[PDB]
Amino acid sequence: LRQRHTELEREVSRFEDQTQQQRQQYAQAKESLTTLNRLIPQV
Amino acid sequence: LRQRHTELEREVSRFEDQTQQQRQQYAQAKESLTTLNRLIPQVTLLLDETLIDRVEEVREE
Amino acid sequence: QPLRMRLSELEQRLNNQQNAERLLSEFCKRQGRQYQAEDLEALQNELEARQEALSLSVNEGGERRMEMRQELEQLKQK
Amino acid sequence: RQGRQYQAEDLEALQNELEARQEALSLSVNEGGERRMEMRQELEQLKQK
Repeated sequence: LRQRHTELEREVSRFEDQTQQQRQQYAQAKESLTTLNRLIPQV
Repeated sequence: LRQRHTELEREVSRFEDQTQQQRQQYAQAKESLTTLNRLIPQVTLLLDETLIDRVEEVREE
Repeated sequence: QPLRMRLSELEQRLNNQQNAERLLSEFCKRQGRQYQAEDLEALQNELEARQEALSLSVNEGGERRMEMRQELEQLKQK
Repeated sequence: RQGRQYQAEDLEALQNELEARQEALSLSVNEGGERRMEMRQELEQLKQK
């Protein structure tokens, strides 16, 4: 079960890393969309 | 333990119903929010309910 | 001649005003029937708050339901 | 800020792309969080075992 802990902690790390990078890039894109439709919505 | 299984099944049903309903409701809310911030994100302030009605005067001039 | 340019610019302004009015009416009919078109920013803020509520509710429901399912697994082994 | 000129003259099309990205944002983060949470509970189960 300690070996299972080790592999599980690796997998948890992978998902946390993947979500962090994904949300950072996607959030930057979302913020760009908000700036577009707030500053220049066909203005 | 079979009593526990029965009550736990009821609670599982409640969780599933609640999660489904909330996700649908907030998803429709998200769609409405995106339509607002797409079509009229402060464009109403550009409109400002002015009702200029001055093209006729400019045509007379 | 100045009035000619004024006329063209003002005609485009009327065009935009009708665009805004039409879009306002169609949304206010799609959600609500007449929904504070005069100042609707507050509703955008509340709907963003409700999206935060979405995240909270979905995460809480998922983790709790699956944790009690694991309790069910313990009961099953028992 | 994003791109360098990237067709700013009429940039409506880009917003749709960003909308696809925005939906995928919710999907990706929800699924990832749920997975890590599942293994957090499985880790608790292993700890208790």
